[PDB]
Amino acid sequence: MDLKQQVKNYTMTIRNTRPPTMIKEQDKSEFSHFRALQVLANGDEVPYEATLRNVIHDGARQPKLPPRQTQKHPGYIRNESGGFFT
Amino acid sequence: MFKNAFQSGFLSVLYSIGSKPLEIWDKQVSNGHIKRITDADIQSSVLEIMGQNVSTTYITCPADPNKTLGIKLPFLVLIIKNLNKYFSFEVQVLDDKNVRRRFRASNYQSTTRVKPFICTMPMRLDSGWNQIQFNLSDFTRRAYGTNYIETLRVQVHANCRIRRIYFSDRLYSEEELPAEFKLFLPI
Amino acid sequence: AEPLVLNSVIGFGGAIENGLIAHPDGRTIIYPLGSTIVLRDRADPRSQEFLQGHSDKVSCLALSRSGRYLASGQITYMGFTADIIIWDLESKQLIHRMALHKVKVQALDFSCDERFLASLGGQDDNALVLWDVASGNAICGSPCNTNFTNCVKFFNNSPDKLITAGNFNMNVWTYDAGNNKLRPTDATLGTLKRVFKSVVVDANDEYAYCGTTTGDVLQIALERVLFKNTGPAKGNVQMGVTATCEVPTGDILVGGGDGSLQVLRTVPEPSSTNPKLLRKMPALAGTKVEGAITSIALADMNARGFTFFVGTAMCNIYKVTYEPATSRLKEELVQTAHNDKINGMAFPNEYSEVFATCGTGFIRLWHLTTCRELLRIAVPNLECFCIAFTTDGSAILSGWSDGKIRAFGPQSGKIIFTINDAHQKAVTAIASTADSSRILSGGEEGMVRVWRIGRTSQTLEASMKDHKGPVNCIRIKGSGDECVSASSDGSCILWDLHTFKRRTSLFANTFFKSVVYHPDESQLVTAGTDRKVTYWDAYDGNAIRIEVNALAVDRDGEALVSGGGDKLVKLWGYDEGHCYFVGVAHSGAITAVGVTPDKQRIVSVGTEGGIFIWDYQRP
Amino acid sequence: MREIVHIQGGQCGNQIGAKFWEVVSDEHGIDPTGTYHGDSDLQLERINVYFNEATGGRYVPRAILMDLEPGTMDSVRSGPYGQIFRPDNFVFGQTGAGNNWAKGHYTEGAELIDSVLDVVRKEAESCDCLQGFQVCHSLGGGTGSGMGTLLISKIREEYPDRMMLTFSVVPSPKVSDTVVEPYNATLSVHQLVENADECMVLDNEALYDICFRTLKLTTPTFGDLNHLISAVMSGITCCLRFPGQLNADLRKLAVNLIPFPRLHFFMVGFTPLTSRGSQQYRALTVPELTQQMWDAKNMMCAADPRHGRYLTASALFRGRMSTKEVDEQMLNVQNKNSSYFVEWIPNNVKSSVCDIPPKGLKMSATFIGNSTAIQEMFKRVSEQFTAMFRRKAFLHWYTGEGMDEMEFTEAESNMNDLVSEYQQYQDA
Amino acid sequence: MREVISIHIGQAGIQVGNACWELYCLEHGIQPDGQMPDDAFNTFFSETGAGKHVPRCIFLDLEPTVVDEVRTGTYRQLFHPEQLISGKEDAANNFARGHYTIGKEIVDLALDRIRKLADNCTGLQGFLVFNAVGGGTGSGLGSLLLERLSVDYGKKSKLGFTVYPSPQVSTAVVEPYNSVLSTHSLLEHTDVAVMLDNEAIYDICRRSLDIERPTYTNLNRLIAQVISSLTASLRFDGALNVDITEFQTNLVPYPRIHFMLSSYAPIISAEKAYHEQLSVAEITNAAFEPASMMVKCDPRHGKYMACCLMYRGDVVPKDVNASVATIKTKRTIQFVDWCPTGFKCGINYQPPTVVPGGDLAKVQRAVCMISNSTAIGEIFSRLDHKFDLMYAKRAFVHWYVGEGMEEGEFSEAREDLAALEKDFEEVG
Amino acid sequence: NGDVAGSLFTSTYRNVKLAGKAPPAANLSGTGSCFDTTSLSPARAGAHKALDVQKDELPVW
Ligand SMILES: CC(=O)O[C@H]1C(=O)[C@@]2(C)[C@H]([C@H](OC(=O)c3ccccc3)[C@]3(O)C[C@H](OC(=O)[C@H](O)[C@@H](NC(=O)c4ccccc4)c4ccccc4)C(C)=C1C3(C)C)[C@]1(OC(C)=O)CO[C@@H]1C[C@@H]2O
Ligand SMILES: Nc1nc2c(ncn2[C@@H]2O[C@H](COP(=O)(O)OP(=O)(O)OP(=O)(O)O)[C@@H](O)[C@H]2O)c(=O)[nH]1
Ligand SMILES: Nc1nc2c(ncn2[C@@H]2O[C@H](COP(=O)(O)OP(=O)(O)O)[C@@H](O)[C@H]2O)c(=O)[nH]1
Ligand SMILES: [Mg+2]
Repeated sequence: MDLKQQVKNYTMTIRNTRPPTMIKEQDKSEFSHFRALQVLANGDEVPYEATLRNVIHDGARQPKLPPRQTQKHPGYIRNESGGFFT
Repeated sequence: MFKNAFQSGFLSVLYSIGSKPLEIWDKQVSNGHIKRITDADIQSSVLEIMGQNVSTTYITCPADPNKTLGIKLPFLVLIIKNLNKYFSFEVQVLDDKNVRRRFRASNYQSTTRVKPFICTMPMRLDSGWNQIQFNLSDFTRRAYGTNYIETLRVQVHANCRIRRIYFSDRLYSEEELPAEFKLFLPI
Repeated sequence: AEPLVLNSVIGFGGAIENGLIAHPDGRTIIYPLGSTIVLRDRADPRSQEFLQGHSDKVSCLALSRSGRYLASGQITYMGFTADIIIWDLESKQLIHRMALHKVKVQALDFSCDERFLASLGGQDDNALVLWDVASGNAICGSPCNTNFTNCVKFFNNSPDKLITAGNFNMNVWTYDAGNNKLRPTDATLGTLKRVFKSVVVDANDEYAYCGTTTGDVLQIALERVLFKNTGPAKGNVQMGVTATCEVPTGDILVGGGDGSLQVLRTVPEPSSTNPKLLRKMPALAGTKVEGAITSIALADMNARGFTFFVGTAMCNIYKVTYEPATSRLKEELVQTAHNDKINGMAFPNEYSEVFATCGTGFIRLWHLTTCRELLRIAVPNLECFCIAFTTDGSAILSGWSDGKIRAFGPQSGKIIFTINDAHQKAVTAIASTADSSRILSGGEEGMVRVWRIGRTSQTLEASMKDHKGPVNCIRIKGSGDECVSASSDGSCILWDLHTFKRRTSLFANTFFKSVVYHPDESQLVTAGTDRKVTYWDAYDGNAIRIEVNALAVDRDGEALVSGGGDKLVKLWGYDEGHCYFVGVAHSGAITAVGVTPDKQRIVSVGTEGGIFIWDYQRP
Repeated sequence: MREIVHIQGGQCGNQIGAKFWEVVSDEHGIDPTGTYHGDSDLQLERINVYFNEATGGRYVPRAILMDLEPGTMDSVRSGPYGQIFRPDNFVFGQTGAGNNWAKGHYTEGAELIDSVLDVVRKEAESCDCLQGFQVCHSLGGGTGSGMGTLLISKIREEYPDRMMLTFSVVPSPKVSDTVVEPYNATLSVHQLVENADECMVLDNEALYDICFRTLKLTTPTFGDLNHLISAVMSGITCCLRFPGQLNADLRKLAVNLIPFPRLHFFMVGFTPLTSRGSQQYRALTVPELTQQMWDAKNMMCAADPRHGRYLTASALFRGRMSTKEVDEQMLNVQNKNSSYFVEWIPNNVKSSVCDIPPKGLKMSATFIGNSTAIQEMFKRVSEQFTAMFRRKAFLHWYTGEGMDEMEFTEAESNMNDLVSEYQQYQDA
Repeated sequence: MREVISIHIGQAGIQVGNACWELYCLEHGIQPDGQMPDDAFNTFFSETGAGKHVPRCIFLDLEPTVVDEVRTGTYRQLFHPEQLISGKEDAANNFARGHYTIGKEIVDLALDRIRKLADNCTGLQGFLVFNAVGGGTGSGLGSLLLERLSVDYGKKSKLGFTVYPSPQVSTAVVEPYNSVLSTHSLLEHTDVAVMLDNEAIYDICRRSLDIERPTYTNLNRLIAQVISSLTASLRFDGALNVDITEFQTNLVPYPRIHFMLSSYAPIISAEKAYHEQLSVAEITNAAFEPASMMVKCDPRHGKYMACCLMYRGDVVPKDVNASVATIKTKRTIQFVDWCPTGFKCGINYQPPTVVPGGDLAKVQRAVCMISNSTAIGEIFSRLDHKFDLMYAKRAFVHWYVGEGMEEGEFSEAREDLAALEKDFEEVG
Repeated sequence: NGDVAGSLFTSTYRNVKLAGKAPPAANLSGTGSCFDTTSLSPARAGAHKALDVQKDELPVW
């Protein structure tokens, strides 16, 4: 439609052509973590952060608003004729 | 890039008015400066680039090499102020045969000389603000006797004040142009 | 009987500002938990001594000089008084229990003389009160102002004046001798409106340093309280200054709400260009730690520099060794703890050395012999429920409050699959088959489903088993093929899963939380609201009937271990039914319990944000 | 897209603007340093409506701060959220306004507009698709009224197609902190009617009651009042910023509320509003939010709805809810109080809805109503004006700036013409 | 060979599309990433060079704030971004802004998207519009578009599923204006047009599925079911296969009269599905229930000019012949003299597929009843009333004349309705 | 072009108050109140200053 949206669409087309490979969007020390764990298994002396590994995902936006409960108490409201809601 | 898009009547690649005009453009400065200032004649914003050593201060249209600006509109129009300095700009073209020509226009040059890959030509700029239109399809036919397919890259060197860069697909008149695609110089 | 040795406890009170303390010239680290205080050895990360005297939750912590007794505040319910408690040291028991501050306690501190202890009311009832230590009685009291103060500090010398800062106010109060009054003097700052958060006083009462939500570190003189210098030059702290402390050399450690920990040397300097003007505070050293910094305590090593114990909002404890000789600041991560409300426990089948904890932010993995958590698979916003290991040793299943199940692996890499819309909202219980060929998901909107799972292709079948309420727990016989679904209606249902025809079993007296098979038997044990550990018959019967939430059994039915809303852990000779080897001191609603199959260890975890380890002995 | 530029005139307008920019800066989760530290992506999708990018990942507001007597501009700079403004988005003069609408609109206004217009043009062109403007007046003082209107008239003849809002604080009917206040009110109105599209009217007196009865505040300072103006000013635009099952741009709010070009003085209200005690007992449902908003107390203007009928109204919800409930609630209200609406307008409420609620809350709403009750406000002023103008009190100051008497007589008659139109459509 | 082009104009249009294109990928196993693990999907897809299936749809809108949500939703891997059109500015509930000033500049774009999409289809059955009358985009633009379509094809068939402004529940104050204008222009262009409204479906969720909190997402799932059962024969086998041509010839006896109602059955939850048998007689009776309609019209206030039935699941042709005989026996239902027949039925053997997270339950039978009844002219009489009820005051007209329109179109849109209304009376 | 009289005061205020920028350090020696005449120094402005570098800091070749 316009220059900005055409650049947007081209980038999105590239994103769709490429396989997302279910990626995790952050890569920490994989083999360093494995090596540190093997060092812990026998040598029994490894730094704590060396033992640690961290992995992140997208999760979602929308930062956990509390539930609406979608439903009252089944003593106040009745369907049309006497009858619970489901 | 700009492939599988829609170009029918106009295609604006650069506009001084916007949140970020150099979205797609790469900018390289060595002894110069780029900024956006409010012009006096056309009382609006114009993106100005200046600096010594014209051949080094410029902006390329595709963000990086190995990426082409696929655009098939014949006419190309720029809206520039004439600062009475050395100003030049270059446009690369793909012919019907897979050969990338390139034409450039300079205001410090006086003779045109066709070459296998280049065509330098003088430009007779007016005073102050003016829009310049390139056929860009008559040029390829007149130089190499071939047909125009699609532009690949655009590049504008130093000592100029840009307001509009747009492909037109035909020579529109001052009437047919919309409000944004014209020169309205106020009092 | 209470023989149960407490081998390990992992936890930390994250957002309790200034909660972390180090014993002055001592070998103990003091920090709060859900409702208790913990004194760990400074070196041996096993010797813990816990102090439990509060009812709801510790809120503030203060420790007098000379390793003398320490005070602990408390949060309470809406209209019931708080409870400041003074805990002795060299005996480690209660001394005084003072009650005011009807909403909560905001700040506490001892004077340089250990005779005075000042308190600060909550958001409501915000007043400044002084207490005597010999008699646990209030000497003086006064309401500060409408803009509620945040932190208070006794002067290092002259234990008769104290400075307090808050929203848009700073004051210095001096305790009058002729009466029970204390007179304030307000702070005069040039057209400055700063939300002071942390306040520190130098050794000689010269300059009071005060952090700010804007990010400045205002240093003011204290003879007259007027303002002197703004804060860190060459920039500004990102999330505002939160955890500020002083190094004995005269410099200041500053930690913002992003993890920026830096050292500002605060000596009144003249501005180079303009001589009659001062500079801003420069920054000697700087570093980045993970999470907002909330508490800083000192440890004089004196070899090169100083080691500061830094507690961050992410429940991580750091050891920041800084030496001003070469201006070198290196941090180490001593201990990590979960954040809050650990939801689910999981043991890999036939493995009693590593386990996994699903929490409200992401999944962590720990092991038996040491805390030393292995990894933290993060999902940003929505929380995990009912972590599970696929049988025989395989992937980790996790159903989230989104209503979607996701699978991870050992290194957990990238998401094995995402069964989305697995329920309406907030899948709650998840189980797998003994063949790892189907997965049961009981959602919160009273439904049960099962998904067939191939090797690389998933199968979304339409079981749609309708239940009467939220599914607290789901179990399946590892011997054959069956299913049990508990409920927030307690009507535990036996599903056949050969025909999916809901073998008509129903148990209705209250609503249940945890059901377990007897290993290789037709028995059942269920736990719900009312105290009920009733043994059922798989053949529609009830063998016996004897606030509980979690149950577990051994290899064979030796010791049924149980816990619930009550803060205890009850072990039972299953066949006999006696409550031998009962454990205490789990400050909160315990949520899950595990048996560590191969070995004799009971892991307990609750909403407090901590994890406990006990041994296992049955008569 | 839909970017909006924001102007603040007068001391009050510069002060509430310090909150509006502080509330929003926290909504999208940016710092007083101007850096972003939120968590979601909705903090970034439509951030450009309120900010321009900056070097180093900073965000600065698309704001303009105009006021004579730069003493006030040191205050907002010194506040905890002054470090986000570009220190060249500050136009000022050493001379005072003096509450003389004339000099604020004739002598010392004409000296600055050429500079202000230079600044607004600069960041009018910083927007890809500029949606509209919005200001913050104070119809009492000389800066707000005098400079604001002169600025507005300039914008209108430059950006006719665009839309101009106005969160003008009206004088109080009972309270008059100044003495020449009715002179500043009437003279400004003679400008707004022809040179605006939507004009919220707000009075501090109603803001004191709302803070007194509902919020149970003991000492409402001007911050709390400003804290309320900030709340609503954010509620108007959440459609432009956040996803919504029925989004409402500002131009579609206009056409749904002003059937005639002149009846563009609105009446605003916010909900939920409770103390700290009542917050524990009240439950947050669509019913609570709509009865509270439809109450005659939440109206922050000094006007009684029951003395008029709603030509049109509009409610904006934000918070995960059910659209059916809000659809029938506005129906029932339209049925019962059939005397409080008109007949030639079949359905005279619009119920927009957004998907993202406020920061710490879970459900919220905002009430906007174009009732004929506001005609009371202008009636009152038109007396205090004609009271002293009958005696030519304080008028020599106004002749001191090249003005005349025709300017007043024309101005007063403009209101009497206006309030006459509010009666025609109020058939009692 | 048998494919359709599904357009979605306006917010409600693309919202409903976000449910239809949610249902179809599940009906055919298409993963959200374009590719499943012939002719069963070609009607709604087009296999690429390898693997992916793109949905042969078009998502058009002037409000960016909702199309950009699909652009980031889970269903972005399905759509090539060249489909999803947007716009810097919207229509703001003005028919003129949608039809005259803004809509004029993007039709040429979409017309090329269609031309790039019709050429891929070998046998173009017909277009499939999702208009949402009551807005600026759906009414102003959608009408401008269909004009540009009939000049290209003419002989082709243009369908339509237009949500109509409900009588009681309405979220716009001016929508009686644009609605009339839309119909005055779409009528002579389209050839058949399904009609429905929101409240009629709100009740159905309360009566039948018994959900007290229905949102726009619930109604959208039910519009998804209507179309699937309609278009199944285009993509599935079954006795009495139905095609749009044979669907259209025997349902619109006169060129002007093409509006019609809709219905669907069974509509029950899961628990109500186990205490039933759902005989073909039950459904055809529930389908003919005036309360099960999707439009707030009274069929018993008129007759049936023609009716149509698309069953689904396990049916045999004799029972329909039996059940339809039972229906022609009852007296509540009327038929005009000049139509002895009026039932063109149809079967498919593919059952209805339920979506996880949906409100309906799994059923092996279903019926979708469409019928052109002369009773529908009453709801046209409402809009017939409210228009002159406001046009008498010339309210809001300054927007329309201010946006490239004049009074002529109103009067000219007026006469067409009175002429259309009498046509419904000439059949008796 | 534009005037120079007005711009200067507003600029100085915007620089010194609004930003944390410096005056910077305008020497006011010899000048007291507004009443006492200053004692004019014999120095001259824009004067090139001699080289202050030490003897030995000069490296040897
Ligand atoms: C435990 C809890 O829920 O506390 C609430 C709270 O109790 C109440 C009383 C809050 C609280 O508000 C006040 O106390 C208050 C005081 C003077 C004037 C106005 C409000 C609250 O401050 C307000 C605050 O609400 C917000 O943060 C809103 O999203 C609001 N925020 C701000 O205005 C704001 C901006 C910058 C810095 C701080 C706050 C908002 C509204 C519209 C658009 C954007 C943001 C929250 C949740 C609370 C407290 C803290 C007590 C109330 O305010 C709002 C707007 O939520 C007062 O009436 C509501 C009802 C809330 O229940
Ligand atoms: N059944 C159903 N109706 C909807 C939905 N969303 C909106 N509507 C109704 O559609 C009408 C307005 O649709 P819009 O698309 O927002 O209006 P528009 O055509 O875009 O015109 P502008 O608002 O000016 O851009 C209103 O009556 C809505 O109640 C939905 O999700 N489902
Ligand atoms: N909500 C709010 N209103 C204020 C505040 N200060 C002043 N007002 C009102 O604004 C009016 C004065 O306008 P002012 O801008 O100070 O004078 P001006 O410079 O000539 O325009 C008076 O009616 C004040 O009561 C404030 O801090 N908050
Ligand atoms: Mg719309």
